[PDB]
Amino acid sequence: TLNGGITDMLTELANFEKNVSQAIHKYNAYRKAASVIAKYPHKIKSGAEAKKLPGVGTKIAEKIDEFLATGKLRKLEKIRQDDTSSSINFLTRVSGIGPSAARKFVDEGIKTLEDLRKNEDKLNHHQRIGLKYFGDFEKRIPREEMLQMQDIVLNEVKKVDSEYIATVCGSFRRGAESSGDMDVLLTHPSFTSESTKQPKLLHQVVEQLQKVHFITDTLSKGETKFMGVCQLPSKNDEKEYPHRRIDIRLIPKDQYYCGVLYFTGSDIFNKNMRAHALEKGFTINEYTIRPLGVTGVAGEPLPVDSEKDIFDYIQWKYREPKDRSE
DNA sequence: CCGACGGCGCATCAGC
DNA sequence: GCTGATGCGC
DNA sequence: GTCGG
Ligand SMILES: Nc1ncnc2c1ncn2[C@H]1C[C@H](O)[C@@H](COP(=O)(O)CP(=O)(O)OP(=O)(O)O)O1
Ligand SMILES: [Mn+2]
Ligand SMILES: [Mn+2]
Ligand SMILES: [Mn+2]
Ligand SMILES: [Mn+2]
Ligand SMILES: [Mn+2]
Ligand SMILES: [Mn+2]
Ligand SMILES: [Mn+2]
Ligand code: NA
Ligand code: NA
Ligand code: NA
Ligand code: NA
Ligand code: NA
Ligand code: NA
Repeated sequence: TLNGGITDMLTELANFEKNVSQAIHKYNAYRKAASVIAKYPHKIKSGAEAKKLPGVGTKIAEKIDEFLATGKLRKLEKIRQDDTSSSINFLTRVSGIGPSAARKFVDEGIKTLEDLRKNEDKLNHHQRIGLKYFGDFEKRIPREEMLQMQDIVLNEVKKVDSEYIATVCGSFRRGAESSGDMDVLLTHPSFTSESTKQPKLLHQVVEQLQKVHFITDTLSKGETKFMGVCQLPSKNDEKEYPHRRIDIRLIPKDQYYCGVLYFTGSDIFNKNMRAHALEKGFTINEYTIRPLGVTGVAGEPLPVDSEKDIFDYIQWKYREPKDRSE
């Protein structure tokens, strides 16, 4: 990280616009600048130098000038000191508490962990779990633990049915040394863009994972998407492992590669690829890649049998997962 | 200069 | 009791 | 906040 100082500043500014100002587009503007700067191979020595990069405009070049000259940013100091900004920023660290709830609680005097505890009755099931594992969720997951988790999921899935295919994606697939969570992409021959809805395809797998006490809690659960909490088995007398966030998505089999691309990310990568795909006349989502008509109507789903196929369609140089960390 | 910047599955609950 | 509205996360 | 239109 030749420009870690600057990108950290841009990221903190982004979380502020998202959590406090509730301006999702400023949030995204800051992350775009941070991302583009993180890819720049030279140590930025001024705002004008950074200004050349797409995503970095007048205001960010100015903020960059102050940071290099002073080593800090006045705007961020004010933010850090402000009681409301700081409280809301802290509360959003709880899974289940977004910008709205955080602002709502603070206006009522609930601004700290203790307060959430005191007013637990006011929290919904998701927020209560988030409070319960506040520390655990902020811990990173060592890749070694991820592998152990990967073995258990594929194995338990296999038990339900040998034709299920579970693929760990997200940062893990990108080869990360550690991950914030575990993202599982699931498929089965019986569920395709046609099929006719197969009831409990995800339920069975979720159910099994709960059976062996791997999944300890549920945040959300439907026919195609599961968000929960899981935990590696604890030897016997040793220290329990930290509880971990787990997301599982069941997608149609014939849409596997678009799904793998999407769920492998990174998020910014997805944003980039989709915008680029539009420049080339295509429209991509997590399920398909379609050409855009002369008028604007999206055509039919094009065939895809590898991630590389998608890169080919948009004339982009294929990039291995480890290179999609933008 | 102004306005697009992605869109959706799931849970909750205000308004009736 | 129901559902349209909104939040949340990704 | 930024950039293309
Ligand atoms: N807002 C968004 N728009 C488009 N795509 C988005 C997205 N948020 C997440 N994604 C996609 C790409 C991520 O690799 C993938 C996993 O989503 P994720 O939130 O688990 C983050 P990950 O990249 O796994 O790193 P880590 O911090 O969890 O270890 O989901
Ligand atoms: Mn150069
Ligand atoms: Mn405020
Ligand atoms: Mn207090
Ligand atoms: Mn992840
Ligand atoms: Mn995830
Ligand atoms: Mn492009
Ligand atoms: Mn403007
Ligand atoms: Na620029
Ligand atoms: Na205070
Ligand atoms: Na949160
Ligand atoms: Na995360
Ligand atoms: Na009521
Ligand atoms: Na409804």
